[PDB]
Amino acid sequence: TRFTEEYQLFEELGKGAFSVVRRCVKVLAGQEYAAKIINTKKLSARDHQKLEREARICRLLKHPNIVRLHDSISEEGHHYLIFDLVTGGELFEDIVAREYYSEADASHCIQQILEAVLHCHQMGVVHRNLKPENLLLASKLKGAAVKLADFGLAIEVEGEQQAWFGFAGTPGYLSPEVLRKDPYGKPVDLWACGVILYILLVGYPPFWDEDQHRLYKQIKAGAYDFPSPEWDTVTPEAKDLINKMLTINPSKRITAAEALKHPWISHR
Amino acid sequence: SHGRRPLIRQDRIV
Repeated sequence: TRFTEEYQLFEELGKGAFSVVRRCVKVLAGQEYAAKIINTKKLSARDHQKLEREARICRLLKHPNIVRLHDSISEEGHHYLIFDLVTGGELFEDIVAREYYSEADASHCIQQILEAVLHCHQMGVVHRNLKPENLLLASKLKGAAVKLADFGLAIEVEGEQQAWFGFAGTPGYLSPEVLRKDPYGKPVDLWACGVILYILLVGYPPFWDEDQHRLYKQIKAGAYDFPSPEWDTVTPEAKDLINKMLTINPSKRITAAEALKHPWISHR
Repeated sequence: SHGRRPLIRQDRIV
């Protein structure tokens, strides 16, 4: 089949429970990509349909700040998802290396993430799993694009119609509405953007407990603050944008298109 | 820890 004929495989870039990502070259085109490789015989039909779902949602999306899926090739024993190669690693890794970002750098970062998220929302896709582990730097060069990845938990929504679709996401990034079994939709991604923006500016999250019982109570209550001294020199407008994203009521919470016009993003 | 938390990787989904 077409992958073995058209591509050469090189070094491992990343690994999951059920996948390996290797650099590949589309030999006749002289173009590099990242191949996410799944051993199909080791997976259930349920795991297969989750993969088909991910590929289907990725193909809806064409944006400079979203990892593009170029091809999907099912060979005997292995399935290949051919994505953009990105070489700058996870935003999570960048934040640990730098400790935290300047307001200028954090504004530039969250602007690109909001552009990606708005594009998803306009295409009726809710990601549900926004986190720095899931945002990739296109390269290691300064100013390299941040790109949304891992649509394995994403859902398709019908206009603005909401429901409790189910319990999905990453504990520290979960929205109050998801934890309360309230109807949800696009706003869950803006809550995660808030958690991300908080982390960018000081290098730790607004909600953390070893004890998940306490973590979920803390998220549902909107129980975060801005401790001294690190937050004392942070502009009020940066705090205001975080507060508008970490609004417990998902109706009142800032939208992606609204956040893109907030003066902390717009005035640059 | 006085408001400062660790940044800990969260790979595991619910």
